[PDB]
Amino acid sequence: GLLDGKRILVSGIITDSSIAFHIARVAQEQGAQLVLTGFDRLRLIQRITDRLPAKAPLLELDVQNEEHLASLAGRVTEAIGAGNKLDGVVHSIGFMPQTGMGINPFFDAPYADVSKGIHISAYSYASMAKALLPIMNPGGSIVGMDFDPSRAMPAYNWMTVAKSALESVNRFVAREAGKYGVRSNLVAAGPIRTLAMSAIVGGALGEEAGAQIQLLEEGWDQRAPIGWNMKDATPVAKTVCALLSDWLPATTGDIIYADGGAHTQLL
Amino acid sequence: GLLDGKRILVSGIITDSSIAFHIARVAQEQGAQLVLTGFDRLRLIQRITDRLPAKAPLLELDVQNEEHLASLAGRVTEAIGAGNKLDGVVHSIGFMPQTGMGINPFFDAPYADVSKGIHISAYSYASMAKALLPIMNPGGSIVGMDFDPSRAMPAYNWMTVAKSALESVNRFVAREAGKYGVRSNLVAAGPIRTLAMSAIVGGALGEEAGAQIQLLEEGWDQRAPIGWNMKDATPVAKTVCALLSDWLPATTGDIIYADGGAHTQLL
Amino acid sequence: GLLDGKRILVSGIITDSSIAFHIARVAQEQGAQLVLTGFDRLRLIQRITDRLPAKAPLLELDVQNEEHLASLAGRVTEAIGAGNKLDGVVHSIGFMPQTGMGINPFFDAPYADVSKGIHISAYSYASMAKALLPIMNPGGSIVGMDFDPSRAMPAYNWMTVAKSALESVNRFVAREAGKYGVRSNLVAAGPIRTLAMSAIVGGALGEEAGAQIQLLEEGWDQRAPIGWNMKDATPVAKTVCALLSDWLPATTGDIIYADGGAHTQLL
Amino acid sequence: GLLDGKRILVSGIITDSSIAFHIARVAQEQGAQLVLTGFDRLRLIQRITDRLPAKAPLLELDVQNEEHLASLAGRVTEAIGAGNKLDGVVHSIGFMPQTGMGINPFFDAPYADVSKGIHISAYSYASMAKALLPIMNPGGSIVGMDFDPSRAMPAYNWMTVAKSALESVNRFVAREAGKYGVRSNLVAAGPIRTLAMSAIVGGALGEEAGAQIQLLEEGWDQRAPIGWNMKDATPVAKTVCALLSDWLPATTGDIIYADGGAHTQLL
Ligand SMILES: NC(=O)c1ccc[n+]([C@@H]2O[C@H](COP(=O)([O-])OP(=O)(O)OC[C@H]3O[C@@H](n4cnc5c(N)ncnc54)[C@H](O)[C@@H]3O)[C@@H](O)[C@H]2O)c1
Ligand SMILES: NC(=O)c1ccc[n+]([C@@H]2O[C@H](COP(=O)([O-])OP(=O)(O)OC[C@H]3O[C@@H](n4cnc5c(N)ncnc54)[C@H](O)[C@@H]3O)[C@@H](O)[C@H]2O)c1
Ligand SMILES: NC(=O)c1ccc[n+]([C@@H]2O[C@H](COP(=O)([O-])OP(=O)(O)OC[C@H]3O[C@@H](n4cnc5c(N)ncnc54)[C@H](O)[C@@H]3O)[C@@H](O)[C@H]2O)c1
Ligand SMILES: NC(=O)c1ccc[n+]([C@@H]2O[C@H](COP(=O)([O-])OP(=O)(O)OC[C@H]3O[C@@H](n4cnc5c(N)ncnc54)[C@H](O)[C@@H]3O)[C@@H](O)[C@H]2O)c1
Ligand SMILES: OCc1ccc(Cn2cccn2)cc1
Ligand SMILES: OCc1ccc(Cn2cccn2)cc1
Ligand SMILES: OCc1ccc(Cn2cccn2)cc1
Ligand SMILES: OCc1ccc(Cn2cccn2)cc1
Repeated sequence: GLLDGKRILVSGIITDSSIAFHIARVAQEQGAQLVLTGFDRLRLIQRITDRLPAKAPLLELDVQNEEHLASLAGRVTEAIGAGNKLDGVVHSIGFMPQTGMGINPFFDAPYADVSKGIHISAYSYASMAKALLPIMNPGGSIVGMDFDPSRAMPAYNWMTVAKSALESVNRFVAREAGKYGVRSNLVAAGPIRTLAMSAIVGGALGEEAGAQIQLLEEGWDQRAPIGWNMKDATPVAKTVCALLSDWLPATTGDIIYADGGAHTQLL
Repeated sequence: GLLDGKRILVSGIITDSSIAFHIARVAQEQGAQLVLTGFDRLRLIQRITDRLPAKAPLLELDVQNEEHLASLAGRVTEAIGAGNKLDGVVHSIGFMPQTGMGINPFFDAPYADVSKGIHISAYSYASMAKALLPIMNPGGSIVGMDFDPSRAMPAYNWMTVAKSALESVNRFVAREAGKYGVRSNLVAAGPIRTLAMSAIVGGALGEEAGAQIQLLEEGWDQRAPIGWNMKDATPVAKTVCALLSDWLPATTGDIIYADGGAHTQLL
Repeated sequence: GLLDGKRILVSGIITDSSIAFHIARVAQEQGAQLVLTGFDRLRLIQRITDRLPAKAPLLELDVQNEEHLASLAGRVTEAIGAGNKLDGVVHSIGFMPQTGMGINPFFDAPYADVSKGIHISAYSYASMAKALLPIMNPGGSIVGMDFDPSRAMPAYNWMTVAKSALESVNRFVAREAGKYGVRSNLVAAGPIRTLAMSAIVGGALGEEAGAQIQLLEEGWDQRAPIGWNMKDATPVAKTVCALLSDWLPATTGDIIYADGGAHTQLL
Repeated sequence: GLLDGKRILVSGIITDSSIAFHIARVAQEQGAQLVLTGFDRLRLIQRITDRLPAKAPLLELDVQNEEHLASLAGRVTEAIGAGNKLDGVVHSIGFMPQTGMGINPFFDAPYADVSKGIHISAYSYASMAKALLPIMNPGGSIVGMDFDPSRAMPAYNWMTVAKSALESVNRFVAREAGKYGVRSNLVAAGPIRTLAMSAIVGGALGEEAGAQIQLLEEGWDQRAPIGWNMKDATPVAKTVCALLSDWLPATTGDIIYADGGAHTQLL
């Protein structure tokens, strides 16, 4: 397999439609040994991850909790065994309060809400790298999930701003990770119909926002020279595994686009 | 003059080396009528602005203070006279706690500090546009100050991340400003020897950081096809005035580089 | 006026809908003294330019003709008077054979045709700078016309490739121009309904291509936060004059977008 | 292996230091069955390729020769067997006459020389895709070699312009390739000490140019968070194989940077 013998931490599983569930599944099909991290609903996450090809230890991780971050490396070492280190880390964590996305005017998002969204979606990429680089092997790889924020778009609003901050954070994380012989990169995915995105398209954050995201999804598939299937996270999961492998060894502080090539076409 | 008859708000003056002092001076030499905003040290700011070519009303504005923002439009209207609106707005506000810049490791900046820096340096660009767009004329212009964060660099650290967030915020502010017939853009300046930057180069944030910024300044002038004079904010001030004028009427959500062309050259 | 006392060469006038006709008109309204260059149909160009606010000498210039380029500086000096130099140069020249644009498959453009298009549209920006920099004043400005080629698009095909080459050429021209104290930049315009573009939208290069360009024009205005009027070259002409002025003195090897801000928005 | 069962065409081998020699070696170590194409010195290329892990048929291909291109698909089919198609294509072809690189002034490169360089280095990426897409399998991959031309640099001169044209061509090739279920991408490599580059650094194109390229190589390794070894093409070859594999299935019209992450850092 592509990831034979590799020990990889995967964060971000919440439902069977989480991009991280598909990253974890593909990594296990490719021979990786996983450690999973989950936020808040651990009973649910364990029941979800019981469907993965192989059993994997699940550790609690709230990226806003300094105690969870400070104990993380020790908890991972206990799970993978003393003397063993991680070869890979997957950050698949994103959050923005409802005031920062959808029909709520861009100017009406309170800073406490924007700040919480940037903490979870951008700053935590650095918090995770800080916690785990001391237990990572040379040749290792840290991968985060991105949504191309180079241009503004309707409805995504402050989540796009958080992704711009994440892209910048990734370039700095690469400088630090390089000292350990570790790569840091993001995968910029096309839109995926997770449970939350299906709810948003269905109008959970207002009708106009849902209508705008549905048009954006259609336009994405139209622009993509190879098409874009929003119901299929497998091409995104494969791309993350490519970055976790030894096959992109000179790429760091960078962004790989798993978007059907849509960002390279105007119409 | 380039800005004859225009009513322009200019924030960010703290010393006679502030980029905003030079923006204000050039705008007044070009016939603009100014309203100034100042943070915390109003007695100092008034004494500084007494050196400007023309007298201008000074209003207090702490961008973290919601009361200051909510009363801002009314305070500006009182200063410029009922029935008059602003033609231009200059955001020349930037801050990052010492833990987020210099020799302090990138991973050691606490989130409360990063969050305060992003609030002042990025979110406030939207807070200012929210407060002032209701009192801006069609054909108007909002300009913010940027430092090219497309690539990571030593010492600037979390200030670079805040600039990446600002660039993203500017693209969204342009969408909102467009409804008022108003443009929103940033000027990405080359490094300027303000009092704070001179202190930083002098080692105020650690020796290695000072050494790295001095090398970055030298490299900037070397790469710039027309050179770069860090002791001269006038070319930056002129660029801001170009954006405040009627001469870039189809440019919005964008970035104009006043950096001697250094970002267009590798060596 | 914005360009009072400036001596500016303007190439590219062919009809009253040429972007260069509007650049020339605005520059003259702003006090510039012009020298015009025209290709092949000089009687037509003289009759067109008789409509400009002021009379201006017209010189023949085929950018593929080495003799025209070698004699150009001497012919301009004769027109503006010995001892006088140019302050500005406008390159508003673009060409691509019909095999390289429209419904003709991208793979069916013969290299002789692509090469002629790149010679006229990209290489000539350097040929013009070579010919005219020896007769340009310090503080001078060279401006070329661009159409954002960062992403592929239907119908524009090899003209987009020629614009990518032009953007690269502009960065090198800036290095050379800098030695003379001269700036080099491009204005990336939104789509303009010139006589040729109206014919193309009308199906002159095939129906599907015309349909695609009409959809691209509509999408441009929709994405533009301040809108985009394809029938109005005046905002583009104003932007060129901004770059020819003393108000963007630290910008070189760069691209200014006069496109209503459309390139900064995805939808 | 990563490329087990895949039939891949590899162009561009001239010496044992050619990036394509290392692409071919890695692809064979990874189970690919190769067809090689060589220009002009076929006896030399055969002797070089005798050192590859496995024997591979060698076909003549001058990309400026229309007869070679028109017969290419038939010659490849004859080599791989009737009923078999290619899964991958590697374009590792680049050329620029000496007048277009080095100390020769940028303005002194005759257009016939620039045109030949753009034909071989950029247009041929489309010529190759045209010839080979009719004999490529769905899920297939076309990869070309790039050198980041986003910013101008000393000495590389018109070769950089040819790479800007190549990047644009790649975006259009992706549109065409997509109709066949085929991806098109470029690998932007850091500087590699091929025989020609060693000669150039040694002063073959002038002393100043050699000095500038040596400084650029040093700066590249300094900026790279994981370092950059110019004497090692293996990380570049691995990246090309990653794109030829099934592990980046949603990436097209794009650029993957195998440069040690140097393009993501300013200093
Ligand atoms: N769905 C899309 O269209 C799309 C597109 C591009 C990128 N992404 C990104 O992919 C990543 C994964 O999101 P997803 O779409 O699979 O959605 P998801 O809801 O399945 O996953 C997001 C995860 O973030 C976790 N999380 C939230 N707050 C946390 C905290 N305080 N500590 C730790 N974990 C926390 C959640 O528990 C959840 O597991 C995110 O970064 C998202 O922005 C999504
Ligand atoms: N100096 C450089 O090299 C450089 C380069 C590019 C961009 N910039 C940007 O230019 C802008 C102006 O900075 P400068 O370099 O002139 O420095 P400065 O210290 O003179 O100005 C920064 C201003 O921010 C103000 N400020 C801080 N916190 C505030 C708050 N809570 N509310 C309101 N105002 C607040 C300060 O009072 C000060 O007037 C900033 O955005 C900065 O990031 C500076
Ligand atoms: N029209 C648009 O939508 C649009 C958008 C962006 C940029 N542009 C660019 O603006 C510039 C001006 O074009 P336009 O749209 O006004 O069209 P146009 O037809 O009015 O002007 C193009 C000019 O190129 C000249 N030209 C062609 N071959 C020449 C040669 N061998 N030597 C000298 N001059 C030669 C023509 O004589 C003509 O004056 C071009 O670079 C074009 O690509 C156009
Ligand atoms: N060496 C570097 O530093 C570097 C960096 C980035 C990208 N590249 C690119 O990598 C690719 C391979 O070049 P390289 O550095 O290995 O050098 P190289 O000299 O080993 O290979 C270039 C190849 O181009 C071939 N070629 C030239 N004219 C041709 C024609 N008319 N028809 C067919 N083939 C022709 C040559 O025969 C040779 O095999 C080129 O695209 C080059 O620009 C090189
Ligand atoms: O908390 C709100 C929220 C989180 C994540 C997503 C997924 N996503 C889409 C684009 C970027 N991320 C969507 C909403
Ligand atoms: O609060 C710390 C601080 C604020 C502003 C500056 C100026 N600057 C340089 C680059 C970007 N901004 C520098 C330090
Ligand atoms: O010779 C064919 C031709 C020349 C110029 C144009 C204008 N243009 C549109 C986009 C870029 N340039 C269009 C066709
Ligand atoms: O024909 C001259 C020539 C060809 C290829 C190279 C390799 N290269 C370096 C950067 C881009 N390509 C260098 C010179």
